[PDB]
Amino acid sequence: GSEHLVTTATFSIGSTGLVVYDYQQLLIAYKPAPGTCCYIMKIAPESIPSLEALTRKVHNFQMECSLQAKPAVPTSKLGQAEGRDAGSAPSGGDPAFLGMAVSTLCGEVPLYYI
Amino acid sequence: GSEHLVTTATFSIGSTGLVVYDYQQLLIAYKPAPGTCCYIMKIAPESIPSLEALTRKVHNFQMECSLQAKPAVPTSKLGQAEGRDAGSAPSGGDPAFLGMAVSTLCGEVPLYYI
Amino acid sequence: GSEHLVTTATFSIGSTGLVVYDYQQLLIAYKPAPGTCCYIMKIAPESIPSLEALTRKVHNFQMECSLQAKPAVPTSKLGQAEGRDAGSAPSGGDPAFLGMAVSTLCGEVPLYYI
Repeated sequence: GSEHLVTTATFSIGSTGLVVYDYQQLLIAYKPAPGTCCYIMKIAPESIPSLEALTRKVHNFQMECSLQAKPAVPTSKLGQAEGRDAGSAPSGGDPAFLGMAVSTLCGEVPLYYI
Repeated sequence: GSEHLVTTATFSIGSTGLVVYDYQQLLIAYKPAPGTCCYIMKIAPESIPSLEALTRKVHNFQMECSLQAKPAVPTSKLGQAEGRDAGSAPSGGDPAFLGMAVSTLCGEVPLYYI
Repeated sequence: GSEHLVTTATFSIGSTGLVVYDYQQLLIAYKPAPGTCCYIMKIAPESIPSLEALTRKVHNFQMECSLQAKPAVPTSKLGQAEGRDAGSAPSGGDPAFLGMAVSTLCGEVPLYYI
């Protein structure tokens, strides 16, 4: 499926990976290899964190198809109910289906907030 | 000359070349070196073939300023009338002058369907 | 601060740097390293100088956080009043605050006409 939301600009980070910034819905696309795990985050219109800031947090590398303890799902000695689909995604309302662009780069993959 | 059609997003393929996807007119820009032969194709809104799919067909490399036997012009033991300008381009109606963006990347070069 | 102007396409030059062409206000984003000096120029709608042209003049490298004798400020044996903020920027009207996108890539850095 698809929708009518492809108004965003594509950018690159440093000299390795690349991420696109949504100048409207406030979304970003970040992923290691092509056709792999993806991640979406929110941005501020008062100060859009261009690649300059992105590369800063990206350098720390707290995902790599692993997802550090950033979200509510640390993935290490946790109760039954976890995050991702029960913590960082309140039903379909989750910011996972609010942009076609991100669906292209990420490849309609299950991305989680970072 | 130019027109009023620059609504598209630019993307990259793998870690070598890059191609832009037109989220409207359904067009794509693909080329080897800067200022060289170009190629335009159509895309589906139901499932836009992001770089993921592009790199797949691009990996096969069936052009390289040569154009394989993909189109109606195999370029090898064929009748008089050929393609390109007499097979893969029905007059000006050809999808060669329906986007300014592609005209920039391709460099207003005679691109043929792949 | 920010505004409502993010309608532009991002492109890359050669195989090192990258620049975004503003298909409207006629502006381009050029800079060496991420989060460093930036440069903005005007383009023509009749013949948008794609990366092909950019790389041409860019190859000469007449800036590098130095700015050659291109503008009115050669930076070498010149009168009191110089350019940049007194030659290549007529008050706030200067083409430095006419695009949010450029402000992102450049990082709200002081750019000078090249």
